Amino acid sequence: AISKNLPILKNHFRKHWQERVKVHFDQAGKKVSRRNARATRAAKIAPRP
Amino acid sequence: TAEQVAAERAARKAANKEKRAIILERNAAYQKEYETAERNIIQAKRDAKAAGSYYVEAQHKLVFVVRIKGINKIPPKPRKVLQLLRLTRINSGTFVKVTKATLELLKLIEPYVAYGYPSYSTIRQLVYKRGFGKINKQRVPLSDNAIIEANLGKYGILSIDDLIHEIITVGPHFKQANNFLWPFKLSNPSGGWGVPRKFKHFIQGGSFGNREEFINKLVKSMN
Amino acid sequence: GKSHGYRSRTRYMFQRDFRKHGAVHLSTYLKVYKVGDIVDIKANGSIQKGMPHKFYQGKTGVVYNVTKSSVGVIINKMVGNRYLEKRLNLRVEHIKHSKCRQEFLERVKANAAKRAEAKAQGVAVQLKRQPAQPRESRIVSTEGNVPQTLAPVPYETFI
Amino acid sequence: AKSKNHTAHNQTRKAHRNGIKKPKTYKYPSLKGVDPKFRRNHKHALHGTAKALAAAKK
Amino acid sequence: PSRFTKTRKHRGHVSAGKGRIGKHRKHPGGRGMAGGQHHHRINMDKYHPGYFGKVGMRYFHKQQAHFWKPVLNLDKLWTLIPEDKRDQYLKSASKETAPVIDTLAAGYGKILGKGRIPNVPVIVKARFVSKLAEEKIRAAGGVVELIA
Amino acid sequence: VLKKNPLKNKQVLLRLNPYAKVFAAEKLGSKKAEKTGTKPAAVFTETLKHD
Amino acid sequence: GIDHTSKQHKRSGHRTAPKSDNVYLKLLVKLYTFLARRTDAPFNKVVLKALFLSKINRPPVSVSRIARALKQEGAANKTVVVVGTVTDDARIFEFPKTTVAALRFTAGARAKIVKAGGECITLDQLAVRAPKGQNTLILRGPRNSREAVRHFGMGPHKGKAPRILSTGRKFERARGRRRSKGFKV
RNA sequence: GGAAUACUGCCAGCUGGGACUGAGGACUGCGACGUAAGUCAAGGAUGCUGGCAUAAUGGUUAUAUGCCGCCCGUCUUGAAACACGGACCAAGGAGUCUAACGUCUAUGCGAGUGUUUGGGUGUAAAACCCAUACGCGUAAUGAAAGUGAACGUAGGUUGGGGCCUCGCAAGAGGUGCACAAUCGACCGAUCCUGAUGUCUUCGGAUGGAUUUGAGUAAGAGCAUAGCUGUUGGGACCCGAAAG
RNA sequence: AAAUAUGUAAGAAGUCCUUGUUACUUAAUUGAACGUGGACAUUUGAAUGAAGAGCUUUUAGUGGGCCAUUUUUGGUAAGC
RNA sequence: GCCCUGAAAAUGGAUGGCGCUCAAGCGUGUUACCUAUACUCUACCGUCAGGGUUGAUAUGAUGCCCUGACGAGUAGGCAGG
Ligand SMILES: NC[C@@H]1O[C@H](O[C@H]2[C@@H](O)[C@H](O[C@@H]3[C@@H](O)[C@H](N)C[C@H](N)[C@H]3O[C@H]3O[C@H](CO)[C@@H](O)[C@H](O)[C@H]3N)O[C@@H]2CO)[C@H](N)[C@@H](O)[C@@H]1O
Ligand SMILES: NC[C@@H]1O[C@H](O[C@H]2[C@@H](O)[C@H](O[C@@H]3[C@@H](O)[C@H](N)C[C@H](N)[C@H]3O[C@H]3O[C@H](CO)[C@@H](O)[C@H](O)[C@H]3N)O[C@@H]2CO)[C@H](N)[C@@H](O)[C@@H]1O
Ligand SMILES: NC[C@@H]1O[C@H](O[C@H]2[C@@H](O)[C@H](O[C@@H]3[C@@H](O)[C@H](N)C[C@H](N)[C@H]3O[C@H]3O[C@H](CO)[C@@H](O)[C@H](O)[C@H]3N)O[C@@H]2CO)[C@H](N)[C@@H](O)[C@@H]1O
Ligand SMILES: NC[C@@H]1O[C@H](O[C@H]2[C@@H](O)[C@H](O[C@@H]3[C@@H](O)[C@H](N)C[C@H](N)[C@H]3O[C@H]3O[C@H](CO)[C@@H](O)[C@H](O)[C@H]3N)O[C@@H]2CO)[C@H](N)[C@@H](O)[C@@H]1O
Ligand SMILES: NC[C@@H]1O[C@H](O[C@H]2[C@@H](O)[C@H](O[C@@H]3[C@@H](O)[C@H](N)C[C@H](N)[C@H]3O[C@H]3O[C@H](CO)[C@@H](O)[C@H](O)[C@H]3N)O[C@@H]2CO)[C@H](N)[C@@H](O)[C@@H]1O
Ligand SMILES: NC[C@@H]1O[C@H](O[C@H]2[C@@H](O)[C@H](O[C@@H]3[C@@H](O)[C@H](N)C[C@H](N)[C@H]3O[C@H]3O[C@H](CO)[C@@H](O)[C@H](O)[C@H]3N)O[C@@H]2CO)[C@H](N)[C@@H](O)[C@@H]1O
Ligand SMILES: [Mg+2]
Ligand SMILES: [Mg+2]
Ligand SMILES: [Mg+2]
Ligand SMILES: [Mg+2]
Ligand SMILES: [Mg+2]
Ligand SMILES: [Mg+2]
Ligand SMILES: [Mg+2]
Ligand SMILES: [Mg+2]
Ligand SMILES: [Mg+2]
Ligand SMILES: [Mg+2]
Ligand SMILES: [Mg+2]
Ligand SMILES: [Mg+2]
Ligand SMILES: [Mg+2]
Ligand SMILES: [Mg+2]
Ligand SMILES: [Mg+2]
Ligand SMILES: [Mg+2]
Ligand SMILES: [Mg+2]
Ligand SMILES: [Mg+2]
Ligand SMILES: [Mg+2]
Ligand SMILES: [Mg+2]
Ligand SMILES: [Mg+2]
Ligand SMILES: [Mg+2]
Ligand SMILES: [Mg+2]
Ligand SMILES: [Mg+2]
Ligand SMILES: [Mg+2]
Ligand SMILES: [Mg+2]
Ligand SMILES: [Mg+2]
Ligand SMILES: [Mg+2]
Ligand SMILES: [Mg+2]
Ligand SMILES: [Mg+2]
Ligand SMILES: [Mg+2]
Ligand SMILES: [Mg+2]
Ligand SMILES: [Mg+2]
Ligand SMILES: [Mg+2]
Ligand SMILES: [Mg+2]
Ligand SMILES: [Mg+2]
Ligand SMILES: [Mg+2]
Ligand SMILES: [Mg+2]
Ligand SMILES: [Mg+2]
Ligand SMILES: [Mg+2]
Ligand SMILES: [Mg+2]
Ligand SMILES: [Mg+2]
Ligand SMILES: [Mg+2]
Ligand SMILES: [Mg+2]
Ligand SMILES: [Mg+2]
Ligand SMILES: [Mg+2]
Ligand SMILES: [Mg+2]
Ligand SMILES: [Mg+2]
Ligand SMILES: [Mg+2]
Ligand SMILES: [Mg+2]
Ligand SMILES: [Mg+2]
Ligand SMILES: [Mg+2]
Ligand SMILES: [Mg+2]
Ligand SMILES: [Mg+2]
Ligand SMILES: [Mg+2]
Ligand SMILES: [Mg+2]
Ligand SMILES: [Mg+2]
Ligand SMILES: [Mg+2]
Ligand SMILES: [Mg+2]
Ligand SMILES: [Mg+2]
Ligand SMILES: [Mg+2]
Ligand SMILES: [Mg+2]
Ligand SMILES: [Mg+2]
Ligand SMILES: [Mg+2]
Ligand SMILES: [Mg+2]
Ligand SMILES: [Mg+2]
Ligand SMILES: [Mg+2]
Ligand SMILES: [Mg+2]
Ligand SMILES: [Mg+2]
Ligand SMILES: [Mg+2]
Ligand SMILES: [Mg+2]
Ligand SMILES: [Mg+2]
Ligand SMILES: [Mg+2]
Ligand SMILES: [Mg+2]
Ligand SMILES: [Mg+2]
Ligand SMILES: [Mg+2]
Ligand SMILES: [Mg+2]
Ligand SMILES: [Mg+2]
Ligand SMILES: [Mg+2]
Ligand SMILES: [Mg+2]
Ligand SMILES: [Mg+2]
Ligand SMILES: [Mg+2]
Ligand SMILES: [Mg+2]
Ligand SMILES: [Mg+2]
Ligand SMILES: [Mg+2]
Ligand SMILES: [Mg+2]
Ligand SMILES: [Mg+2]
Ligand SMILES: [Mg+2]
Ligand SMILES: [Mg+2]
Ligand SMILES: [Mg+2]
Ligand SMILES: [Mg+2]
Ligand SMILES: [Mg+2]
Ligand SMILES: [Mg+2]
Ligand SMILES: [Mg+2]
Ligand SMILES: [Mg+2]
Ligand SMILES: [Mg+2]
Ligand SMILES: [Mg+2]
Repeated sequence: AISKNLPILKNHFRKHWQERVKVHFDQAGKKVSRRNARATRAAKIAPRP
Repeated sequence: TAEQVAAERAARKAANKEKRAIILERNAAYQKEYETAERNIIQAKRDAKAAGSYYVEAQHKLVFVVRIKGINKIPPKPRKVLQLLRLTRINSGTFVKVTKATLELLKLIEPYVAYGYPSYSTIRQLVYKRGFGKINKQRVPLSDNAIIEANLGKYGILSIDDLIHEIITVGPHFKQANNFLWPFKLSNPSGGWGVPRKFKHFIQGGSFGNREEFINKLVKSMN
Repeated sequence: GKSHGYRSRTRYMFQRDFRKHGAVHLSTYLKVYKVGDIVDIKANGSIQKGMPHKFYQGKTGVVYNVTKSSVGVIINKMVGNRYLEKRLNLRVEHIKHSKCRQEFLERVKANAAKRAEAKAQGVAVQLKRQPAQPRESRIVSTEGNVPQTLAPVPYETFI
Repeated sequence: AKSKNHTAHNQTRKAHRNGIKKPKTYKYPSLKGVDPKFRRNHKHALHGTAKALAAAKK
Repeated sequence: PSRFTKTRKHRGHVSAGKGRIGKHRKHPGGRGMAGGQHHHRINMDKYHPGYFGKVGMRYFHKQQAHFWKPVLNLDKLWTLIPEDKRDQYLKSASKETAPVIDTLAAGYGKILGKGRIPNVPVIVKARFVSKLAEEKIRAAGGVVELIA
Repeated sequence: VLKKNPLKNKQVLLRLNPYAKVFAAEKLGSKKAEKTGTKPAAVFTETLKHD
Repeated sequence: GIDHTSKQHKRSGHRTAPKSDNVYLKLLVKLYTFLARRTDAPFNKVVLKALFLSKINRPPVSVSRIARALKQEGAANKTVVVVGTVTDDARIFEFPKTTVAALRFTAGARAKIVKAGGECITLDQLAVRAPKGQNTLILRGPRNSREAVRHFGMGPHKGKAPRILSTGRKFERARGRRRSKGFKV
C-alpha cells in the first residue's frame, strides 16, 4: 500500500524475473579464459600486433 | 608543610568554636522569644476577661498537612494540587504558610489529607528525627548544622533550630527554608487513627480535614 | 442530518440585550487601536460584516494589524494538544478595549512613584503584591454589646 | 453490525502526556497579514534610516 | 547479519512484533500504489503533491546531449589553471601575456556570474556565457571568445 | 553511614543545638511562671454561665 | 506507592563517549575528559562534548569559513579550533596565516594552510600549547546545510522538498502543485 | 473564701521489660566529659564465656501437616469455562534472500567521490595494480524557447556557546561560528514600466510588484557497511470456492 | 439569573524622555510604525511547585472497547 | 421505631457456614485488638541521576570509589545477555 514519507519507487519485478537472472560468477574465469584466448592468438599470429 | 596544614586546622578549629558560640547565643535568645510570646497571649486573654471583653487570637499563620490517601483514583485538580504541595506519597507531610492563596490549595485538597496547626515540639521533633534537605536533588539528612548553613546560610539560618525558628515563626525566608526541607516521610499512626473510617471529615467521622490543634497528637504518633 | 453551519447555536449568544438594540453608539467608532493593543472579542448582531466566529466570543488577544474599518487580532486557540495561532480580521463594533492590562500600567506607574519614596527616604520597598493574610489578634468589646444567646427553632408548617 | 459512534473519553488524557504546549513566542514577530502599503512604505522607512547610520558612524 | 536482527529477539514471543489484534496479514490496503486516489488520498497529497495528472508539453524522440551545457562559474574559473602556474599568472596581471582558459575543452561550455574574481585578467574561451558573467570578466580586464 | 536521632543519643543532641546543655541544667521545660491574681469581669461570668 | 511527577529511569539524551571505535579518537577524549574535569576552562568541556558528535553533527569547516572568522575584529591572531575535519575551498584567493587545530585536514586544506605559512595543530598539540584553551576561536560547520534536512517536516504549505527519485516535469508538479490541476500545495 | 482533683498539653525529666538489626573495615569529620594526662555511647559491635567433628549446622530429596493454588495456548469488552486447538514422545517445523529506497550510525576521501564493465598481474575465482569513460554531487528555474545567484567586511535588528578586556568577586564591555525569530539583497518564473538604438519590429535598458520556486547568500557530498522502516517479489508459515 | 467549567494580564521583549528615517498618513514636525541617544533596582514587581529548559529525526502497536459515581437522550423496562 | 399481616413456583440449600434471642439481631456511644505486595527503619539486586579519581605504585578508565532517588505491565519498542 502507501505509507509514511518516502519517494515513490518503480520496481519492475512482477514478471517472473527470478527466471531470467544472470549472476556473473565467471567474471574470474571469463577473464582468465579471455586472456588465454588472446595470448595464444598472438602466438599463432606471430610478430603481427 | 607540617606547620601550614596545622595553621588551617588550628584556626578552623577556632573558627568553629566561635561559630558554635553564635548558635548558643541565638537558641537561648529563641528560648526567651517563645517563652515571652506565649506568656503574652496567655495573659492578654485574662486581662480582656477582667475587662469584660474577649481576646480573639490571631488566626494561625502556619499549618502542617499530611496526606492520608493513597495514590490511586484521585481527580486531576486535587491530584495536581497534592503534587504542588509536594505530597506525592501516602503518610507524607509538609509545612504550609497559611494565606488565601494556599488556603484555597487546601480545602480543595481536603478529601485526601488531614492537617492542622503544629506545636513547637511537633515541629522540633519532626525536624530533629525526620529532618532532611534538598541539595542537587539528593535527599540529605540534617546531621549537622554545617549542612544547613552551607545551604540556608545565605538567609541567616545556620542552626537546625534556626530552621525550626524560621518555620514556626514563618517570617521572611519561610519559602526557601521550608522548600529546603524534604517532605517528611512518616509511618502510620502508632496506636491507630482513632476512627473506624479515615475518609469521613474530622468533624464527622475523623481524619481527612483540618483538625486544628489535634494535628499534633496525630503527627506525633506518626513520628 | 446534522447541522454545523457558521452561526449555529448562536441564538441567545449573538442576541442584543433586553432594551438595547438598533444603531451602535459612537464610542465604539471613536476608539483608537494601534498594534499591541489587548482587546476583548464580543460579537455584535446588528453588524453582520466583519464579525468573529462564535468561538472567539469571550476570548482576548493582541491586535496585530490596523486597517480601514477593522483590526487584525491574533488569538491563541488549542487544537489537539498545542495552541496554534489564529488571526481574525474583525470590525470595531465587535472589539472592546480590554481592562485586563489597563490596571497593570496603573500598578507599574504607582510602583515607580513609590520607588522615589525609598530614594528620597531609604525605607524598604515592599513592591510585589502579597495575598490576603490570616488577620491578627484583636479584642472585642462587651461594652454596649453583650452576646445575645440563641437556640434552634422548633418545627412548624407555614402553609 | 452496529458499533460505537463517537466519544471524547481518554482524549484529555492522551493530550496531557506530551501535551498542551504553549504559543512559543519570540520578539520581532512575523508581519504576515499586515497592510501592504504599510509594509511597502515600512520597507523604505527602514531603507532610509539605514543610510542615516551609514553616515553617522563614518 | 542475522544474529543482529530483531527477529532473533522475538523467538519465543507469540506473533513476532506484529500484534495480536491486527496480526500481519497479506495485503491490507492493496498491493503497491493502489488506491492513491481513494484510501491513500491523504498520503498522496502531503508528501507527493502534483503526483496525479499531466502538466506541460511532451517531447518525442528526445535525446539529451542536444542540451549538454555543463555549468561553470567565476566562483571557480581559476581552478581550470593548474595550481603552480595559477600563482605566477595572478602575479603577472598582464594585458600582454595573459592566461588562456578554454572552458569547453575543460568539461564545460556555459560560464555563469556567481561570485567575485581577482582583478587579474583572463582570456575566456567558451560558448554560451551569461550577461553578468562577462561584465564581471570585464572588471578583470578580460574577454570572452565564443566557439563550438 | 548511619543517621542517629537527637531525640535519643545525647551526643547528637549536643552536636546540634549546644543550648541543650543549659536547658537541661536549668530545668526550663519544667519552668514555673509568675502567679497572677486576675479575676474575670462579672459580666463575663454572666454570659459564660448564662443560658 | 508514589505519584510520579516525572518519568522514572529516564536517561538524558546526551552521549558519553563517542560511538566511534577509533583508538586515537578514544585517546583525545581520555585527554580532554581529564582536562575539562581538572580545569576551570569551559573550553575543555565544550571540546569534550564535541568529541562525541556524529559525522552529521561535525560538518566540514571550510578554510574560507576559517578565513572570514579571522577577519573578525580582535580575533585576528587567535588559533582557531575545529573539532572535526577541515576542507579546502578554491573560491578564495588571499588566505591569512594563523594556525588551525583540528581533527583532520583535507590534503588541499593542510597544504594550502601552510602556503600562507601556518600550522595544522592536532588537538593534543593544541591542548599542550593552550591547556585552558585561551585565545582560541572555535568554529562550527553548518549542520542544516545537509541534504536530508531539506525534506524534514514535509507538509502541505510547508514549502519543503519531497523525497523524490527522478525529477523533471511529469514528476509531482501537476495535481496539488498548481491552481490549474486540482489545488496548489 | 483557700485548696485539692480531673481533663488537655509541654519537659533538650529519671528509670524497668521485650523484639529485629551489627551494613562498614587504618587514619582524616562534628562533637561532648575533662584542671590536666586523657576518657567517651561522638562519621555503623565489641568484650567475655561455652558448645561441634560417630559431627553440630547448612543443601537437596521423599513423605507428612497448616494455609494457599481452576488448563494451557487463542480470540475477546469479558475464558477455568457448557468457546476453539491439544491422547502421548522424538525428529522436523514459520519475518528470508533480492532489486530500488527513507532516517540514523561507523568509516574512507572531501568540492569532490566510486579500483573490481574492462585491462594489468598472480603463490590464480583471492590478493596487488590502472587508463578512458560513466554515475552522482559542485545551479537553479520555467510547461517551453530561455534566462541563470555579492548594493553592503555575502547585509540590518534580537538572541547565542566559546574566546577576549577590566574586575577577588558580583558584574561589565568586546568578538560573536552552529543555531532561532525577523527586516532586506540576489537567480529563475508571473504581471507591470518599455530608455539609448533598429533595417518598423526588432532589441529589453531602467524601475516597480499582498505573485511564485523543491533556489543564492566563503560549498557537502560521493562511496562501502549495520539495525530499523518502504515497495516489487512465493515474501513470516499453512489454507480457498474458482480460472 | 447562579454554582462548576472558561479567554486575558501580573514586566528588563518593562515603564518612560529625546528626535533620525519613509514613497505610508495629517491642516501641519500632525501621526503611524521602525530607529538614535538617555532615566529608574533591592520584594524585578502574586502563591505554589519544578524530579532541569528548549529542539529534531525516525519508527512499533492501536484505530471491535467495556465498567463505576455524576450530568444525560430514546425506551414501561433491561445484565438494553 | 422494631416486629406482624400484606408476601404464590417448580432437584435439596444456604445472613459464606455452624449456630445465635438482656444476641453472636437492630440504632447509638467508647475503648482494646487482628493483618496487605501500602506507610516508617535497615540489609541486598538492578535502573537512572549527580560527584570524586591512573598525580600513582601492576593485576581492568568500557574501570575503581562516594551519593540520592526510583522498580506494576498486554500489544509494542530498545538494551544487556
Ligand atoms: N539502492 C540500491 C543499492 O542498494 C544497496 O543496498 C545494500 C544495503 O542497503 C542492503 O542492506 C539490507 C538493508 O537494506 C535491509 N533493510 C536489511 C538487510 N539486513 C540488509 O541486508 C544486508 O544484511 C543481510 C543479512 O546478513 C545480508 O544477507 C545482505 O547481503 C546485506 N546487504 O544490502 C544491500 C547490498 O546487498 C546499497 N544501499 C547501494 O549499493 C545501493 O543503494
Ligand atoms: N563573574 C565571573 C564570570 O566568569 C565567567 O567565566 C567563568 C565562570 O564564571 C563560568 O562558569 C560557568 C559557565 O561556564 C557556565 N556557562 C554558566 C555557569 N553558571 C558558570 O558557573 C558560575 O555559576 C555557577 C552557578 O551559580 C557557580 O557554581 C560557579 O562557581 C560560577 N563560576 O565559566 C568560566 C569558567 O569556566 C565569564 N568570564 C564572565 O561571565 C564573568 O567574568
Ligand atoms: N546530472 C545528470 C542529469 O540530471 C538531469 O536532471 C537534473 C536536471 O537536468 C533536471 O531538470 C529538468 C531537466 O531534466 C529538463 N530537461 C528540463 C526541466 N525544466 C528541468 O527541471 C527543472 O525545473 C523543474 C521544474 O520545471 C524542477 O522540478 C527541476 O528540479 C529542475 N531541474 O533535474 C535534475 C536536477 O535537479 C537528468 N534527470 C539526467 O538524465 C541527467 O543525466
Ligand atoms: N533578566 C535580565 C536578562 O539580562 C540578559 O542580558 C544578558 C546578555 O544579553 C548580556 O550579554 C552581553 C551581550 O549582550 C553582548 N553582545 C556580549 C557580552 N559579552 C555579553 O555579556 C555577558 O556575557 C559575557 C560572555 O559570557 C560575560 O562575560 C558577561 O559577564 C555578561 N554580561 O549579558 C547579560 C547576562 O549577564 C538579557 N537581556 C535577558 O535574558 C534578560 O533581560
Ligand atoms: N515623521 C517624521 C518623524 O517625526 C517625528 O516626530 C513626529 C512625532 O513622532 C513627534 O512626536 C513626539 C514623538 O516622536 C515622541 N516619541 C513622543 C512625544 N511626546 C511626541 O511629541 C508630540 O507631542 C507633543 C505633546 O505631547 C507635541 O508638543 C509635539 O508637537 C508632538 N509632535 O512629533 C512629530 C509629529 O507628531 C520625529 N521628529 C522623528 O521620529 C521623525 O522625524
Ligand atoms: N437469614 C434470612 C434473612 O432473610 C432474608 O431473606 C428473606 C427474603 O428473601 C424472604 O422474604 C420473602 C419475600 O421476598 C416473598 N414475598 C416470599 C416470602 N413469603 C417472603 O418471606 C418473608 O415472609 C414474611 C414476610 O412476607 C417474613 O416474616 C419472613 O421473615 C420472610 N422470610 O424470606 C427470606 C427469609 O426471611 C435473607 N436471606 C437474609 O439476609 C436475612 O438474614
Ligand atoms: Mg486558618
Ligand atoms: Mg510546601
Ligand atoms: Mg488566609
Ligand atoms: Mg499495638
Ligand atoms: Mg478501621
Ligand atoms: Mg469496630
Ligand atoms: Mg510513639
Ligand atoms: Mg512512632
Ligand atoms: Mg440539529
Ligand atoms: Mg447576551
Ligand atoms: Mg446578560
Ligand atoms: Mg454582506
Ligand atoms: Mg458494520
Ligand atoms: Mg451492545
Ligand atoms: Mg468503531
Ligand atoms: Mg453514525
Ligand atoms: Mg514522547
Ligand atoms: Mg543475539
Ligand atoms: Mg524472545
Ligand atoms: Mg514461551
Ligand atoms: Mg508477542
Ligand atoms: Mg504459543
Ligand atoms: Mg513490529
Ligand atoms: Mg496471531
Ligand atoms: Mg494491522
Ligand atoms: Mg502520473
Ligand atoms: Mg544508609
Ligand atoms: Mg516502590
Ligand atoms: Mg544560515
Ligand atoms: Mg537557512
Ligand atoms: Mg509560500
Ligand atoms: Mg533527485
Ligand atoms: Mg481544471
Ligand atoms: Mg480547477
Ligand atoms: Mg472564708
Ligand atoms: Mg478569691
Ligand atoms: Mg497529665
Ligand atoms: Mg541527668
Ligand atoms: Mg561489619
Ligand atoms: Mg575531636
Ligand atoms: Mg571540658
Ligand atoms: Mg577543652
Ligand atoms: Mg582533647
Ligand atoms: Mg571463643
Ligand atoms: Mg530436610
Ligand atoms: Mg484452595
Ligand atoms: Mg483461537
Ligand atoms: Mg470466539
Ligand atoms: Mg465476542
Ligand atoms: Mg484486547
Ligand atoms: Mg456489549
Ligand atoms: Mg484461556
Ligand atoms: Mg457457562
Ligand atoms: Mg475458531
Ligand atoms: Mg477445547
Ligand atoms: Mg469439540
Ligand atoms: Mg496434533
Ligand atoms: Mg479434539
Ligand atoms: Mg494419555
Ligand atoms: Mg542504507
Ligand atoms: Mg581462475
Ligand atoms: Mg567525474
Ligand atoms: Mg534579469
Ligand atoms: Mg543596482
Ligand atoms: Mg544576520
Ligand atoms: Mg547580538
Ligand atoms: Mg561576588
Ligand atoms: Mg514583460
Ligand atoms: Mg536590478
Ligand atoms: Mg549549499
Ligand atoms: Mg534506524
Ligand atoms: Mg495453497
Ligand atoms: Mg484447480
Ligand atoms: Mg475468472
Ligand atoms: Mg526627522
Ligand atoms: Mg523551587
Ligand atoms: Mg509512529
Ligand atoms: Mg494506522
Ligand atoms: Mg479491528
Ligand atoms: Mg453493555
Ligand atoms: Mg454486563
Ligand atoms: Mg444490578
Ligand atoms: Mg425460592
Ligand atoms: Mg441460614
Ligand atoms: Mg457475615
Ligand atoms: Mg439451629
Ligand atoms: Mg437458628
Ligand atoms: Mg462473626
Ligand atoms: Mg448493639
Ligand atoms: Mg479490652
Ligand atoms: Mg516487602
Ligand atoms: Mg558518573
Ligand atoms: Mg519494569
Ligand atoms: Mg514502569
Ligand atoms: Mg516486561
Ligand atoms: Mg510482550
Ligand atoms: Mg546479563
